[PDB]
Amino acid sequence: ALVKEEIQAKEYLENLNKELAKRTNVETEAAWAYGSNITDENEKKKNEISAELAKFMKEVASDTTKFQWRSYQSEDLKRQFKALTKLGYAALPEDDYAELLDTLSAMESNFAKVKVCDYKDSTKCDLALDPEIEEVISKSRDHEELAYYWREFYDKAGTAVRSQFERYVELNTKAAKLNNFTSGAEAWLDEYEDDTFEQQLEDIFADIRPLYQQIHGYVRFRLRKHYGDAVVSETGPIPMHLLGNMWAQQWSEIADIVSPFPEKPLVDVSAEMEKQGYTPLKMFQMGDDFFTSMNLTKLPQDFWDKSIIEKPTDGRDLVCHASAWDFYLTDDVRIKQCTRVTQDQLFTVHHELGHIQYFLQYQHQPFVYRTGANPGFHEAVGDVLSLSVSTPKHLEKIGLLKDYVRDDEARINQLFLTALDKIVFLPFAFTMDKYRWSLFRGEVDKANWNCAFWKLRDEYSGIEPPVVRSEKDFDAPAKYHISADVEYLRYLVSFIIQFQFYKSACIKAGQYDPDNVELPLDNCDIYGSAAAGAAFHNMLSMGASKPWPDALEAFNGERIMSGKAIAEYFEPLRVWLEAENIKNNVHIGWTTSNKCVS
Ligand SMILES: *[C@@H]1O[C@H](CO)[C@@H](O[C@@H]2O[C@H](CO)[C@@H](O[C@@H]3O[C@H](CO[C@H]4O[C@H](CO)[C@@H](O)[C@H](O)[C@@H]4O)[C@@H](O)[C@H](O[C@H]4O[C@H](CO[C@@H]5O[C@H](CO)[C@@H](O)[C@H](O)[C@@H]5O)[C@@H](O)[C@H](O)[C@@H]4O)[C@@H]3O)[C@H](O)[C@H]2NC(C)=O)[C@H](O)[C@H]1NC(C)=O
Ligand SMILES: NCCCC[C@H](N[C@@H](CCc1ccccc1)C(=O)O)C(=O)N[C@H](Cc1c[nH]c2ccccc12)C(=O)O
Ligand SMILES: *[C@@H]1O[C@H](CO)[C@@H](O)[C@H](O)[C@H]1NC(C)=O
Ligand SMILES: *[C@@H]1O[C@H](CO)[C@@H](O)[C@H](O)[C@H]1NC(C)=O
Ligand SMILES: [Zn+2]
Repeated sequence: ALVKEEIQAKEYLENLNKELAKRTNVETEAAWAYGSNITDENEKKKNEISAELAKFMKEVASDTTKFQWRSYQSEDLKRQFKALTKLGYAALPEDDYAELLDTLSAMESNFAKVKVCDYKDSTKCDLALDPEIEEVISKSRDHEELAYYWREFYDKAGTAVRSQFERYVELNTKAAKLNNFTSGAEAWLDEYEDDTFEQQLEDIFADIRPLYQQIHGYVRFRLRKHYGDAVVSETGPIPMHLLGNMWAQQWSEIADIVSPFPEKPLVDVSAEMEKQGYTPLKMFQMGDDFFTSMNLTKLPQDFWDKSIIEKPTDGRDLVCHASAWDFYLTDDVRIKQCTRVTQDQLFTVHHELGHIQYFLQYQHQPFVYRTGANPGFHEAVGDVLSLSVSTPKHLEKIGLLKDYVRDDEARINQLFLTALDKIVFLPFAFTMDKYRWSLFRGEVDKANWNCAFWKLRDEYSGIEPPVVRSEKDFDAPAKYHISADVEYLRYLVSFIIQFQFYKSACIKAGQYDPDNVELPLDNCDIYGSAAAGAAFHNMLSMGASKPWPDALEAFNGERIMSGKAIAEYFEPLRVWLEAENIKNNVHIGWTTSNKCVS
């Protein structure tokens, strides 16, 4: 009978979940050791343990066919069994899996080991992305210096890894088809449990796109006044090396030269952080404080004992790209961040601690449910708090922002500053996966792979390389997530839903009322709010036990991903900017880039 089997299945799942958590702990430890300390020995260990876990997953997927799980009464049991059937890369033959693992570590270690020569000292060749190159890209206003570092980095992080990336695409595709997905695109999209997810995002993006075009146009206009028309054209895509970020994904680093009102305050607390003696430890302690103030979970002792919150001073290679780690026991959670004392980094700390909080909130769940409601949910958590810490309201409380008058002009400055991160990012994030999906789906011939990347960056973001590129270059893997095989759509989802979360948290905190001029959404601080924290607890504790619309519903009663909230936040900016662009006869839109030779 199926009655007796469903009882046995429940016992089978309880044991297997515990076994999976314990086996994944071992894998995670090896992966942590490698990311903290890149050596051939640690690479070998990381990959061999992963191969062992993959072999066990195969046996598990095989064992699920012994249970008539699709016939069960319990939605919960069926959801767990379905999670176990999804093998991903572990579906590959033993040898193919080992090759993929070797290919993935080759790309990630290449990225992490990139060193360039000083622009002004051809003998000093130990400059790493974090912190040396990123410091220049964010600070220098010498367009030739910027172009030098752009070219050096993309050549070493991107082009060097073309052949490995090609084999990765091949094996990612083979794995997807062994799971009976059309391609790795569909394998990734499966995480959102919604067959209309792509269309939904297209629809949301199309609504926000006009505002992006206005921001793009205004930024280009302001850059022309700074660099001259020899460097920046009125009608062409913006040369990307001028945007304060290696990938032009966020433009907040050039706010000082593109801010709407330069005679009025622009929030940049990095200087005051240094003046007050801020350390990486203090930054993480302050993040911890924010979470506990909302009646959420305090960081466990293991976190403080085991985390790496400063770049090691020895000679060693490591992955500095900030990350948060769940070890699948109790309270063993960690961050590895090469923390610097800057405003941007203070947000990064809060982002990473958002992941940590999610880990702690769902650690009581069965193993298969110990992940986000969807990948976008995991990315949104910390950003919701960062939206609060970024407000003049909060920064004044912690004494990082002094003598600030919040008039109409200062408000536009702050809204614009926020948009340089939040709106600008949306087409960037969409293109990262639009590009990879098109390769996964076999829609682009190998001979056209590089210009296919730059074509998307042009079409969606209106940016282009500083120098002419061709199919002799391969620039995509110059972005961490592309070398590290990390799905990117999670961030596009996050940047939309984080405003749904923020708006609701602010309403719950009594910090936002659309009919009260004293409580605007863009100055909401949810610090100390138990009510906002309660909504987070309700949602985060669920993990992946229910489809994501149920997790959203637990937060604010809503079930639909919507661009209403983000548009509501930036509405005052939209009104001002549209008028300002008309006032200054600002050209909107761009001609097709000439910077990738087919
Ligand atoms: C991705 O899609 C793939 C299809 O494109 C799919 O591959 C198929 O998986 C099937 C397993 O679900 C498998 O079906 C079996 O076929 C056996 C004979 O296959 C031969 O001929 C094929 C030609 O079509 C060849 O391709 C093969 O190489 C073989 O030479 C059958 O022997 C087998 O049967 C047994 O199992 C069924 C179980 O079904 C249930 O059983 C319960 C009992 O507990 C019943 O209550 C229930 O009603 C139901 O019947 C028994 O019924 C039966 O008595 C036998 O014991 C089975 O039909 C198929 O071969 C395989 N390939 C192809 C090409 O079809 C992958 O599994 C998919 N991958 C993922 C990850 O989902
Ligand atoms: N200087 C900013 C660093 C932000 C670190 C983060 N890192 C990722 C790590 C992803 C990962 C996956 C698998 C194995 C190891 C690591 C994260 O924690 O989400 C990330 O990739 N972040 C951003 C995208 C981003 C979303 N929200 C943010 C809030 C602030 C800043 C950036 C972001 C990026 O594209 O760089
Ligand atoms: C880094 O790893 C090597 C071996 O791969 C090990 O001998 C060494 O102790 C590690 N270094 C540090 C600083 O932990
Ligand atoms: C703190 O959270 C607990 C449960 O996590 C809850 O019972 C308690 O009411 C919360 N405190 C406040 C002040 O709401
Ligand atoms: Zn993240």
